[PDB]
Amino acid sequence: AEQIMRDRSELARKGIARGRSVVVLTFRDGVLFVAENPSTALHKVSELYDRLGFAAVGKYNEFENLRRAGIVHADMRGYSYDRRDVTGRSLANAYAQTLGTIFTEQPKPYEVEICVAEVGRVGSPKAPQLYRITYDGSIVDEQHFVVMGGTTEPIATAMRESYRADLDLEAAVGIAVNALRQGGVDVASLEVAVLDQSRPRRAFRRIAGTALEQLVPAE
Amino acid sequence: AEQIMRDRSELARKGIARGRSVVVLTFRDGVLFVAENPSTALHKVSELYDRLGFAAVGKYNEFENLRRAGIVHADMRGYSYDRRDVTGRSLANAYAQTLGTIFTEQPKPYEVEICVAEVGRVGSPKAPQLYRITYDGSIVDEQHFVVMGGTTEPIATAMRESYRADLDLEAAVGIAVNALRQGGVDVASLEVAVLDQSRPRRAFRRIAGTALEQLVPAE
Amino acid sequence: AEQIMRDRSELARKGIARGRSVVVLTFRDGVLFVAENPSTALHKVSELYDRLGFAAVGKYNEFENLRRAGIVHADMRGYSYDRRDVTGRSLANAYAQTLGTIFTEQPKPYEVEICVAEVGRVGSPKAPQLYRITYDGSIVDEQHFVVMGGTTEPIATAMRESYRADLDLEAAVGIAVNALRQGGVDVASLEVAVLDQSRPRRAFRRIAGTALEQLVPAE
Amino acid sequence: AEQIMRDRSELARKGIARGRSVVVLTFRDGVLFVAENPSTALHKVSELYDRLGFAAVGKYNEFENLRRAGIVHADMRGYSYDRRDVTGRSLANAYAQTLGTIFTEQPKPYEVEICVAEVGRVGSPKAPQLYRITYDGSIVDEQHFVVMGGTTEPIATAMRESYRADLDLEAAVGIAVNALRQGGVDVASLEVAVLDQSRPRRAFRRIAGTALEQLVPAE
Amino acid sequence: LSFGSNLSSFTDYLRGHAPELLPENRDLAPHGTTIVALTYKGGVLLAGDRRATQGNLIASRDVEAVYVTDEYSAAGIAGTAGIAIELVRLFAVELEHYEKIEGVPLTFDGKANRLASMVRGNLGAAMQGLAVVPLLVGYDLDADDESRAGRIVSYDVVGGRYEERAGYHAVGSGSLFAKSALKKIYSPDSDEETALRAAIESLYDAADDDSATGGPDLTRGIYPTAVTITQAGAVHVSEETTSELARRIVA
Amino acid sequence: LSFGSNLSSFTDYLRGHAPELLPENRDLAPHGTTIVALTYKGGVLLAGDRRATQGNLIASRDVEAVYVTDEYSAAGIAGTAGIAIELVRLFAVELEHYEKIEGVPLTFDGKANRLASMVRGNLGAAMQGLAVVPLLVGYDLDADDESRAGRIVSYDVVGGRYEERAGYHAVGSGSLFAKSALKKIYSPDSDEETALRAAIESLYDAADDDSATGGPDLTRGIYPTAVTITQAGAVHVSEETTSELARRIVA
Amino acid sequence: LSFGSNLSSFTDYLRGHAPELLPENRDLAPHGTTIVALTYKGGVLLAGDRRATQGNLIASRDVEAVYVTDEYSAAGIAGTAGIAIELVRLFAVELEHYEKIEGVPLTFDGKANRLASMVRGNLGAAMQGLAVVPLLVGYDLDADDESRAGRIVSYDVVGGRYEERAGYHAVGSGSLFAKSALKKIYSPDSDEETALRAAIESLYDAADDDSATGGPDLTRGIYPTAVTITQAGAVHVSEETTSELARRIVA
Amino acid sequence: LSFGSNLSSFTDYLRGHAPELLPENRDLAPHGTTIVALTYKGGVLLAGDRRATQGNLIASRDVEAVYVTDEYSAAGIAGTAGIAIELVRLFAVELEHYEKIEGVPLTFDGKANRLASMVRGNLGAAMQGLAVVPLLVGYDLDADDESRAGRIVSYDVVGGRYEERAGYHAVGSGSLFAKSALKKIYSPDSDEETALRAAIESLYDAADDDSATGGPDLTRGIYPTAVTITQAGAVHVSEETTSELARRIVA
Repeated sequence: AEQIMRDRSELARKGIARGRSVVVLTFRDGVLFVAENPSTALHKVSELYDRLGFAAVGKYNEFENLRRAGIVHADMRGYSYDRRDVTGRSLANAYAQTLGTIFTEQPKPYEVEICVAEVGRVGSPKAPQLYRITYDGSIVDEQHFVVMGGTTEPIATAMRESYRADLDLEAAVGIAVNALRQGGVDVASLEVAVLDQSRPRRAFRRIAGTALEQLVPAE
Repeated sequence: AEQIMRDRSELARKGIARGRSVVVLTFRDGVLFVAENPSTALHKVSELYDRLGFAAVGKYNEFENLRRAGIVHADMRGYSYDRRDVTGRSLANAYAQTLGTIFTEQPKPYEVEICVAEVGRVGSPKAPQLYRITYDGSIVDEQHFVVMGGTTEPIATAMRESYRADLDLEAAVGIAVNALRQGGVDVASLEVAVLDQSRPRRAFRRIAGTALEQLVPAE
Repeated sequence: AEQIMRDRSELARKGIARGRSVVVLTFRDGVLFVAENPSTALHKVSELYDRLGFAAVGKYNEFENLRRAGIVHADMRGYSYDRRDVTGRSLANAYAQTLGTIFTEQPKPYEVEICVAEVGRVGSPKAPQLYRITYDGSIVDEQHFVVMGGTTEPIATAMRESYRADLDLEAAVGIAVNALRQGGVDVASLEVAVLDQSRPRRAFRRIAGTALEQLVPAE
Repeated sequence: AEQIMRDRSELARKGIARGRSVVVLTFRDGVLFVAENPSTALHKVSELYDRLGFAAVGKYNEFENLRRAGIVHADMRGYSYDRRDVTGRSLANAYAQTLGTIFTEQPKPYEVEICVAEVGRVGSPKAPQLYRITYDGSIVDEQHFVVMGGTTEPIATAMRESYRADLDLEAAVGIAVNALRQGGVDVASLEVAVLDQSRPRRAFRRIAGTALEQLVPAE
Repeated sequence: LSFGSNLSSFTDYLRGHAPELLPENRDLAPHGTTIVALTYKGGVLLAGDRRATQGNLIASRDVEAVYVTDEYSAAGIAGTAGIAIELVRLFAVELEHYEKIEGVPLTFDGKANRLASMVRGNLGAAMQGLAVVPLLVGYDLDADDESRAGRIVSYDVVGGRYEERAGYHAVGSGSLFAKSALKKIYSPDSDEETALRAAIESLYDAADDDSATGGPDLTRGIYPTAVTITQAGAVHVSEETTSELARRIVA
Repeated sequence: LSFGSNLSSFTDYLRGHAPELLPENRDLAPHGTTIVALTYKGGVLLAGDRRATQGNLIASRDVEAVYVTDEYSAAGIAGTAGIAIELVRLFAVELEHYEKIEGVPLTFDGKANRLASMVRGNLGAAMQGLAVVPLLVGYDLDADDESRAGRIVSYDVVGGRYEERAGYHAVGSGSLFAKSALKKIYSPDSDEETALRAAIESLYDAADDDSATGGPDLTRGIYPTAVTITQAGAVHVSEETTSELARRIVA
Repeated sequence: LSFGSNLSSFTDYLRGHAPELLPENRDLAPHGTTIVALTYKGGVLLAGDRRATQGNLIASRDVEAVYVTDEYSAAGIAGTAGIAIELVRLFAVELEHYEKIEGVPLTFDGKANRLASMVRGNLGAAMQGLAVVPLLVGYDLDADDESRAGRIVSYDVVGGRYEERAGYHAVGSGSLFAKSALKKIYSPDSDEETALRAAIESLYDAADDDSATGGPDLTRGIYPTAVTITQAGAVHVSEETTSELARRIVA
Repeated sequence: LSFGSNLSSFTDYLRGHAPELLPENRDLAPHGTTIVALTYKGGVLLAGDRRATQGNLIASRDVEAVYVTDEYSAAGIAGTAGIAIELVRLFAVELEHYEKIEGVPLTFDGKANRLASMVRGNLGAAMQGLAVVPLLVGYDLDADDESRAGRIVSYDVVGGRYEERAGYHAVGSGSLFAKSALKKIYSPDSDEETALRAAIESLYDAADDDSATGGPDLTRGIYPTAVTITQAGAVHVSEETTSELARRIVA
C-alpha cells in the first residue's frame, strides 16, 4: 500500500503497450520522423520550434496537450530572449518535469511517451540530438534513434542492427519502415516528417504522399 | 485498485448503451443527421457554427452542456479572428480534451458521445469531414459515416455495406433510416437535419415533417 | 497504520538503492566530484554558487528540481546581501527543510539524496566542508568524503580506508574511481567536476575527457 | 479508531527515544547547556534572545524550524514593545501552542522536545527559570534542571541526586557530563553553552574546546 | 472548456472569461458617419454616408456604416469609427449566439435592450470623447400590423433607448439637417423605393450644410450604403439602385 | 507547464500567465518612420524610411520599419519606436504560434483582426503621447482574383481597422505628402518594379516637405527598406534594387 | 507560530506578516541632525550634533543621532527624526536577527546593501518631504588592511549607496560646511583622538554657518555624540572625552 | 523552497516571489555619467566618466559607471545613479543565473532583449524624472566575422533597443559632444589601444562643453574607467593604461 507507483506505472506502460509505434532517427539531412498513423487530420509528429520537432505515442488528448504546452513554452523562451536561445535540452527537461509531476499528483497518470528532436543551426556542423521522456518523468539522450509505442523489442533490435551514420534520406525511410514491419500491414498509411537542417529557419517539413511513394520500400 | 478507469469506462459505455442512436453521414449536398428522438422540444443535433454541426448521445444535460460549450468556443474563435478560421478540427480537439479531463477528474464521467461535422465553404470543392469524440476523450476522423448510441454493431454493418459517394439526399435518408431499423419502430418520429454546402453562410438546416414524409421509406 | 513513514522511507531508500552512485571528497585543491553518469547532456553534479557545488542521486526530475531551487535560493541571497554571505550551511539547511517537508506532505516522497559542497575563499586557509541531505530531511557534515547512490557499503569502506589529507588531484580521482569499481564497468564514462579553491571567483570547473584520460586509472 | 493520538504520541516518543540527549541546569552564573552533539556545524543549543536560550532534541529540521520560529517571535516582540518585555514564559507558551497544533493537525507530529531558558537582568537578583515543551504541546517549569533526548530515566536520577544550588560552573559541567555518562563514550565531543547572567546584554555565550578541556572530568 | 453564459449572452461570457474584450475595460481617431432610417409599407431601411473624418481631414470615403446585425434587423453606428465597428460586431455575435443556444432568436425589444447594455458600457469612453451612438432598425416579427412591423430605435450615450415612431430618424453630424429634410420630403406608408429615395435625398441635403458629411457625389462616384428589412429579411441595397436613385434626385 | 491558450493565441496566454508582457500593462523617445504601401499585379509591397527622430534630433538613420510578419504578410509601424518594435514582434509570434498550434495559418482578415486587438491595447499609452499605428499588407491566399490578392489595411489608435483599396496608403509623418504623391504617380495593376519605384519616389517627395522623413539620400547612401509579397511569399528587397531604383528616379 | 523569513531577513518577515510595520506602507515634524564620519588608523568613527529643529524652532537639544547598529558598525541618520529613529531600529534588528539565525554576522557590504533596501522603501515618504538619509560606518572584519578596515558609506533617497574613501563624510544640514572643514583639518591615518577632535571641530564650524546645527556649546553644555569602531568593536564615546576635546579646540 | 522561474529568469522569479525588488514597483538624487563605446579589430570597449552630479553640485568623483555584466559583455548606465546601480546588478544576476540553470549562456541578442525588459520596467520612474538608460556592448560568440564580433546596443526609456553599427556610441550628458568627437577621431578596425585612446579623448572633448562631465583631469588625478571585451573575455582596464593614455593625448 505504498507502491501504488508500481500500479500507476503499469497503467501507463500498458496503454502505450497497445497502439501504434513511432521511430525517430538521425541522418544526413537531419532527423527523420516515421510514425504509424492512419489518420491525416490528427497527428503524432509536429514542429516544436525552429530547430525542434516533437513526436509522441499513447493517449492522444494527453500527449496532444503536452504538444501544445511545448509549442507555448518554446515560443515564450524565444520571445523573452532570442529564438536562438531555444534548445531541445530545455523542452526535454521541461517535459521530464511535467510528466513527473503529472505522474505523481494527477489522478490518472499520463499514458504518454515523448520525443524531442533538435538539429543544429544552418551553418553549424553539430550533429542532431534526441530526447525521450516517459510517463514517469524519465529522460535519456539518444544520438542515433528512438523507438516508442506498441511492442518495441523487435523494432528496437531491427534498428539496433540496421542503423548507420550519414544514412541517406531514402535509405533511412527504409531502415525505419522496415524496423516497423518486423514486430507488430505497413503501407503508405503513415505520418512522415523530417527536420531538414539545410533549411535556414523553420527546418520542419512534412513529407506528403506523392513524395513518400518514392521512399517507402515494399516487402 | 488502480483500474477504476475500467469501471468509470463501463459506467459510460453502459449509459450510452441504452438510449436511442444516431447516424451522421456524408453525401452529395453535405452532411446528413439522422437521430432517434421522439421529442421536438429537446434536441440531439444542432448548429455548431457556419459550417459545423453537432450531434450527441448519452445523458442529455451532459451532452447538452458540451453542445453549448461548443457554440461558445466556436463563436469566441470567430470573434477573435475571422469566421473563416473556425474549423471542425478545432472543436473536435477541444471536445477531446474536455471529455478527457472530465473523465479523469470529475466525480462521475460524462455518459456522452459526440460528433462534430464540417463542410467546405460554398465554392471550395473539398469534401465534408466528420469527427467522433468519446466519453474518455478519444477521437477518430470518419469521412463517410458515424454511428453512435444504443447498440451499434448491427447499424454499423447495415451502413458498412450500404454507403456510397454522391449518395442522393432522399437515398441517404433511406440508407440511414434503414440502418437504424435493423438493430434495436422507426416512424417519422426522429430529428433530422442537414449541413447543406450549397448554402452561402449558415449551412445548417433542419428538415421538418412535411418535407420528411417524402424522404423516410417504409418497411 | 501510523508508520506510513516507514513505508515512504522504504520507497525512497529503494529508489536510491538502484541506479548509479556518486563520490564527493576533500583534497589539496578543493573538492572532487566523481559520479557515475553515462550521459553528457543530463547531469548529477553542478555549480551551486561561487564556492558551492551540488551533486545528487535518485530520480532525475526530482533532484533536478531541487538543483534549480538551490541555484535560485543562492542567487537570491547573494543579490539581497552580498555574494560573500552565501554559505553551504545555508543551502544545506534549506534543502534539509525542503526534503523534510516534501517527505511529510507530498503524495510521493522524493527519491533523492543531495550533497552540498563548499570551499573557502581564495585567500582563506579554511578547509572545504561537505553536507549530505536525505529524502527524509536529515543532514550530516562530512569533512572528508561522502558516498551516495546505489549500494554504498562497499564503496564507503573502500574510501573509509583509502582516504588521506592533501590527497593530490590525480590520486584523489583514483581513490574514488576505485572505491566505485569495488561494489556494484567503470570506464571514462563518468561526470567529473571539481571545486578548485585556487580560482578567484567561480571556483567550479568541469573536467573534460582528454584531461580525464590522464587521471582515471585502470584495473 | 479515535485514539490515533496514542499512535502519533508513540511515533514522537520513539523518535526522541533514540538519538543523543541534553541537560540544561541552573547554577551560580546562570544556566548551563550540555548536549551530546558530535557536529560543530549543526547545533541543538542556541541564543533565543537577550536573556533566553534554546535547546532541543529529536528530528533536526523540525526542532530547527521551531528554533528559528522562536528567534523571530522574540525579535518581533522586542521590536514591537521593548527588548525588556521579551520573556521566556512568552516563548514557552508560544511553543506549547505551536507543537500542540502541529501534533493535532500536521500529517506527521513533530519528533521534538524543546527547552527554553531565561535568566534575570544584569542587576536583578531573580533566579533563572526553565521550561520544557513536548511534542504534544505540554509544558512544565523546572527551576533546577531539565533532561531530554534518548533514555532519560538514568540521567534523570543521576541529576536528581547530584544537583545543588550555587553549583560552581566547573562543578556543574561535571554534574551534567556525569549524569550523561551513566545511561546510554562522552569525550569533549559535545556542544556546551551557557547563559551568563553577569553579561549586561546578550548573556548567551558558547564554550569552546580549549576552555572546555578544563571543565569536562574523566571516568 | 467553459459551458457558456447562464443567460446565453456571449457578452456575459466575455464578462467572466475575457473582460479585456468588453468596451467597459479600456479628434485622435476617425469618426462615424451620418445615418438615416425610414419606416415604410413593407418594412424599414437604413442608409448611411461614406465619409469618415478626423479633424478637418477626410479619413475614408468608402466607410460602410450600416450593418445587418441579424436576419430581421440592422443598425448603423456613429462616433469614433474604431469603437463603433467593434461595438456593432459584438452586437451581431450577441444576437446570433443567443439563437444558436436557445434555438430561437431574440425579440426585437430584447435585441434593443441588449444594444443598450453595450452602449452603456462605453459610457466611460464616451465621457472622454470616444462616444458612439447606434441607430437600430428591424422588422418586428412579433408585430400585429405587418405593415407597421418596421421599427426604429435611437440611443443615448448613457445607455437609454427610444422608440422613434415618427417614420424617420438620423444620427451623426448631419443628423440634424437630414432629419429636417425628412420632416419635409418623407411620406408615411410608401414604396421601398420612395423611402430609399427620400433617404438618399436627405443625405444630399445634409451634405449641403455639414462638411463632415458630403453624401452622394456624382463626379467622384461616392454613393450611400443602404439596407432594407422586410418580411423577407434584411438585404444590402446594390450600388446600382443607389447611384441610379442618386442621379434621378438631381433635378 | 501550462497547456497554452484556449484560442491558440500567444497573446491570450500572456494575458493570463505573464500580463506584464502585454502593452495594456505599462518627444521622450525616438519615433516611427514614414511608411508606404502599394498594390500591384503580382501582390503588394511595403517600403519604409530609415529616419528615426526624437525632438528635432535624428536618432537613427538605419531604422528598419518594415517587417515580414508571416509567410504571406508584412507590416510597418510608425510612432514611438520602442513600442512599435515590441508590438510588431508580438504580432509575429501571435501569427506563427497559431499556426504551429492549429497546423494552419490564420486568414488574412484573422491576422488583421488580431493586430487590431493589439493596437487597441496600446490605447492607454497612445493617449499619453506614446501612440503607434501599424500598416498591414498581405497576399490573401483565400482570394479570388490572384491579381487582386494583395491587400492593405490601415489602423486607428483605438483599434479600428480599415480596408484601403485605393491601391496605396501611408503612415507616419510624411504619410500625408507621400499619399498625395502616390495619388499622382501611382498606376494600378503594374510591375513589381514599377510599384516599388513609385514607392521609393513618394518617399523622396515626402522628404521634400517633412523634416521627420528625408528618405533616399544618394550622397550619404541612406536607402528605403522594402518588402514584397506575392504568390511566392514575402521577401526583403535588396539594397541594390533600392539604391538603383533611387538613382534612376533622380531625373 | 511562523517559521520566519526564507532569507533570514526580519524585514522580509514583516513584509509578509506585518506589512504595516514597513516604511513602504504609511516642516511638520522635527528633523535630523548634522553627522560626520572619519576614517583613521585603528577604525572609524561617527559624531553627531544634538540639535533637532522643526521650522525655525529648536525641538530638541539632546538628540542622539548616532547608533551602534551592530558589534562592528554604527550609523547616523538625518532627516525627519521620527522616520529616522524607526529606520535605524529596524536596521539593527535586521542585522542582529540575521546573526541569531545564520549563526554568523552579515558582511559589511551585506549590511550596507540591506540599509539601502530600507532607505529605498522610504522613497515614497521622501518625495513627500519626509526623507531621511543614513550614514553607515563599520570595521570591515573581512578586510586586508587592518589599518584601512574602517569604511564609510553614504546614501541616496532612492536607495543608492556609495563608498566614500576620502577619509571623511557628512550628512544633514551642516554636512556641506562640515565636509569643507574636514577637507582642511582632516589628516589620514591618525589617532582615534585626532580624528575625534577633527570631527568635534567640524561640527563647530558647521554651527558657524548653519542655524540648524549649532554644535558644541560650552555655555549651555551641549556636546556632540560620538561612537568609535575598531578591532575591539563599537563603543560610545563618553561625554567627558567630548566636552574635554571641545574646550581644547576653543583656541 | 521555490523551484525557480519557468523560463530560468531570475527576474521572473522576483516577479512572483518578491515583486518589491523589481523596478516596476516603487535633481533629488545624484545622476549617471557620460559613457562611450567603441568597436575595433579585436572586440569592443566601454569607457565611462567618474563625475556624478546632483543639481549643480558634484556628488562623486570616483563613480564607476562601467560594469562587466558577464564573461563576454559589459554595460554602462546613465541617469539616476541609485536606480542605475540596482538595474545593472539585477541584469548581471539575470544573465549569470540563466547560465547556472540552463548550463549555457544567453545569446548576445538574448542578453540585450532582457536588458530591454528591465529598462521597460523603469518606464514609470522614468516619466517621473528618475530615468536611466544603459549602453550594452559584447563580443558576439555566435558571430561570423571574429573581427566584427564586437557589438554596441543603445536604449530607450520605453524599453526599445537599437543596433549601433557606426563603430561608436555614447550616453549621458556629454554623449552629444562625445559622439561628435568620435565622428571625427574614430577610425574603424584598429588597435585596442587606438580605440581606447579615442574614447578617453572623446571624454576630454565632452568635458569641454558639458559641466556634468569633466572627464580626465591630470591635476586632480581623476581618470575614466574602461572595460574591453575580446575573444579572451571582458577585462577591466588599469588606471595606469588610462592615466598614461590620458597624458599622451594632452598635446
